[PDB]
Amino acid sequence: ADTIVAVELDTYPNTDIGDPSYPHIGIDIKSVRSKKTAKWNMQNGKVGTAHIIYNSVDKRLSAVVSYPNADSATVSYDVDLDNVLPEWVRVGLSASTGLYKETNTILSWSFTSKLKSNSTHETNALHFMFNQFSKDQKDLILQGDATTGTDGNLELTRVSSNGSPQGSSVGRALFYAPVHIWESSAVVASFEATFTFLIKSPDSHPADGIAFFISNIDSSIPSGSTGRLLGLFPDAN
Amino acid sequence: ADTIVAVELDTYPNTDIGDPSYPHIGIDIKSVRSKKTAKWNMQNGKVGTAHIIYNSVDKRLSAVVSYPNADSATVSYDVDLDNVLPEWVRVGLSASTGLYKETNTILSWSFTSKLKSNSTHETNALHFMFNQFSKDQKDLILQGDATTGTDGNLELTRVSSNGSPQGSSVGRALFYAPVHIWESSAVVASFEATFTFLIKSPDSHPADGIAFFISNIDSSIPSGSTGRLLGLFPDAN
Amino acid sequence: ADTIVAVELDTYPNTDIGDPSYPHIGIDIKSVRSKKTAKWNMQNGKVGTAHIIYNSVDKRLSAVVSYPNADSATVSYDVDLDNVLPEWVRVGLSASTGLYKETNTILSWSFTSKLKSNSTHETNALHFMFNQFSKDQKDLILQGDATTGTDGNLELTRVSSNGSPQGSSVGRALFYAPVHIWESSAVVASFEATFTFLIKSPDSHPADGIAFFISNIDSSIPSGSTGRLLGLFPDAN
Amino acid sequence: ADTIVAVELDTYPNTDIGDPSYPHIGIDIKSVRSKKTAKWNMQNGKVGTAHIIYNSVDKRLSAVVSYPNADSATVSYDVDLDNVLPEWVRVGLSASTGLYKETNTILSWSFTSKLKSNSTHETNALHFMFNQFSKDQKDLILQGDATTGTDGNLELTRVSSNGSPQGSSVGRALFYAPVHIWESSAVVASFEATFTFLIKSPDSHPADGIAFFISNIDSSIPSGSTGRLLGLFPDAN
Ligand SMILES: [Ca+2]
Ligand SMILES: [Ca+2]
Ligand SMILES: [Ca+2]
Ligand SMILES: [Ca+2]
Ligand SMILES: [Mn+2]
Ligand SMILES: [Mn+2]
Ligand SMILES: [Mn+2]
Ligand SMILES: [Mn+2]
Repeated sequence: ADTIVAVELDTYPNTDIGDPSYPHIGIDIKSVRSKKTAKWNMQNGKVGTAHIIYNSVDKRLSAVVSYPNADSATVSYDVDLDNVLPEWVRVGLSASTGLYKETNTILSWSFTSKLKSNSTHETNALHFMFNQFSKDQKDLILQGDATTGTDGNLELTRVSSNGSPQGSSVGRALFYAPVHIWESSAVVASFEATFTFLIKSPDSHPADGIAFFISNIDSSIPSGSTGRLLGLFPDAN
Repeated sequence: ADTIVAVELDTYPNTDIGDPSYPHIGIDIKSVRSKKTAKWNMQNGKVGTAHIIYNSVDKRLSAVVSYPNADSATVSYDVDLDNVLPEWVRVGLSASTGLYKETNTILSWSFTSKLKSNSTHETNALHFMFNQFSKDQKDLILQGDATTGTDGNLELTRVSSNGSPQGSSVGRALFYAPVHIWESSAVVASFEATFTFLIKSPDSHPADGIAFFISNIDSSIPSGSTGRLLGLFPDAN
Repeated sequence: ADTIVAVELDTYPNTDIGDPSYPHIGIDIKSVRSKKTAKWNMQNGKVGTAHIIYNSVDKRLSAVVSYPNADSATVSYDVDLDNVLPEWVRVGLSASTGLYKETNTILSWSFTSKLKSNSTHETNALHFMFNQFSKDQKDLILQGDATTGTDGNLELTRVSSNGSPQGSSVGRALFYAPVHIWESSAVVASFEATFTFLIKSPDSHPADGIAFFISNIDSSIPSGSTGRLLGLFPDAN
Repeated sequence: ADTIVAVELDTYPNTDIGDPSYPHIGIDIKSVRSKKTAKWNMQNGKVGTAHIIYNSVDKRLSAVVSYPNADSATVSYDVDLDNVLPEWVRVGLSASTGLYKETNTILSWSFTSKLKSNSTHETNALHFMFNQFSKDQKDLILQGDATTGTDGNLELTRVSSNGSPQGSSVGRALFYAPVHIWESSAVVASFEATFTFLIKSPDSHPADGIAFFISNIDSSIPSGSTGRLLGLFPDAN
């Protein structure tokens, strides 16, 4: 039902469904089986940063993930989003845990989209930036186990009182306002997203990951999408 | 019921309710009877621009209106918005006509709000800019007679096929996402709004005006607020 | 001597040096002989808009040129600017006339460059926007025949009192501050430029064109670069 | 000679020249004897943040300084900068030490100035943001003992190898490009500056302070302005 385009930070290798045998970043177009992936040297307990960029002229979705003092990981995929997504969409973050677990903490999130028309100086834009989340964040649609306010952070999946991450959890956060990514008179459409995250697990095998995604405006968590499905897909096809 | 703070571009002098005897700009705090006004040399048929600014440190709401090749008009009022408005609000534009009429056309509208916390680099922001409006503008809540899409403009009040403005009309447009204007750890909160408009009337006496306003999130047009009430107030108290 | 990367809006076809036989837009890397070009339906006397974009992840320089009510023209070229340009550069606009002529008027110009480091939230940026130019524009380095202030515009090449464009003219405008386009710890570097122009000629054959360019910081107009050389190259190799 | 407007973070009370008997923030208009001050609970060794704002409509220069987990300090002063400063100015940071000392480390610095003209959509802007400084920062004019690059920070005054601050030191950093703060057709001019700093001293009595300042473009450090004069004034009048 839902149309999903996402950049996944996959912490657990499910080789039975196409994941490489190591943590990786990937670009998912309507399927959890990434169209392209790159090895990611994930660091348990460290704050990392992900940057996602795209523009309608080049038609290439690219993402870069890094941690301080370390080399980055990058992945790119040629795709025309006009042919995949509706004209109006919502953007958000999703995460899940299953048998294995980890905290999926978001410390900041910014997004900027621009539509440049052929009229002189005619440019439409939307920009939001969160460097702190409140208990009652009215401009976010929280789904599943996601909550905001703990230490000013956004916890996508369940975490107990003692800070311990729970398994079989799924949660998403979408920006309240729909986003216009295509318009008939637009000559250039582009967006850039950045978010900082903290994945921590008491185990040697963290799971399952975090994903930045773009979807139809009325998207909701598919049934049974905990674990390897990242709260984004109904199955592994 | 609704809590309204607005900057009015009042084209018709209703001296019976406190308006000066000439077109004027004014600052309205919960009442159509402006707390402060300034003479405005309105130009029928010309595109004008209004700028509104405010910050929590100075606690002064100021507005400047101008037309190309002409001197500007300015008005300021000392007011602490924390004591007038809720923590979360919606921002919008409103206009009305009555026995007398005019077109209340909006050609562009931008808004920027910022909340700077005491945490290092911790800043929250929201910014939107419309230089063109579509027939289906999903990020705007249109109320009353307001419509978008005609020539790429936002028509706040009714205009016939031949471009002729109708009387007894009222319409408003609010940005979809609520806006956070106060937070317990914020050291500075501020906003700036800019919109360009075209007020045109076939008559020597245009009415009634356009207003930029901030209100509780669930604000709706009060009954009988056409004409002198600008689609904002239930009465003239 | 100078290192030049430029996007040319070439109004005169010099087929003897590789130009296609029609006005065109092209990407020039250290040579006036464009690495790639696209047909451009230039409109004499109309205000057009050019958009240029690039990022270090995709390594693709793309440009889009359009006029109101018309289809756009686009050109892209895969090039790693890190391998062509120095770490610090200046950005500017250049234009020329020769035997044939045209006005090379710039009405607005904006530029944004960003360097995102691997440190958390660590981002460096520079942004400038001119929608009007003054007689004494201290933040611009004017070279050759370029002047600012006439009607608030930037005239890159000589125009007489009666508004008539002169031949054999060359002029450039560079932003005063050097721009940092590469840094050892940067994970993503990108820039976007936009400018609106008005090319008008009394003749059926306008020449020679306008170009947005990036160069070493101490770049100056090469001798004899009027005409087909666009004020950028010392010869046609 | 120089014309100086500055916001001082004064760490040492020189009661003989008008300082209150405690660390304080103040607004200086052409004299080190602040026109207005406010008590500042300075924290040795902690990273603080200063915000400075001003607009031509309200004509009020305000500043807010804070540290994480602490209440802020604010100071405001009504002053028309058009009557004090030239049309073109440079903005910068200055610091000094004398008999007593402290490190005057700047970790980030951002600035935004806007000039809104009466022409439709006509707005000029300049914005820069440094979250990291390089050894060779070509867009900064360093004066005196100021250096960049150590740990990616800007050290305004001398610090030895072991990180120990030196006395009798003075240094300033100005942004390379001049800034336009007034224009004949501007209806609103405004600026906002933010910088984070780390003042650390091995002594119970740190000195002398840091100041954000605006000056004529060719401003240089006055002779003998170490110590209480903050590298800004030639004497204490
Ligand atoms: Ca997986
Ligand atoms: Ca009235
Ligand atoms: Ca040519
Ligand atoms: Ca002192
Ligand atoms: Mn995967
Ligand atoms: Mn009134
Ligand atoms: Mn050519
Ligand atoms: Mn003092």
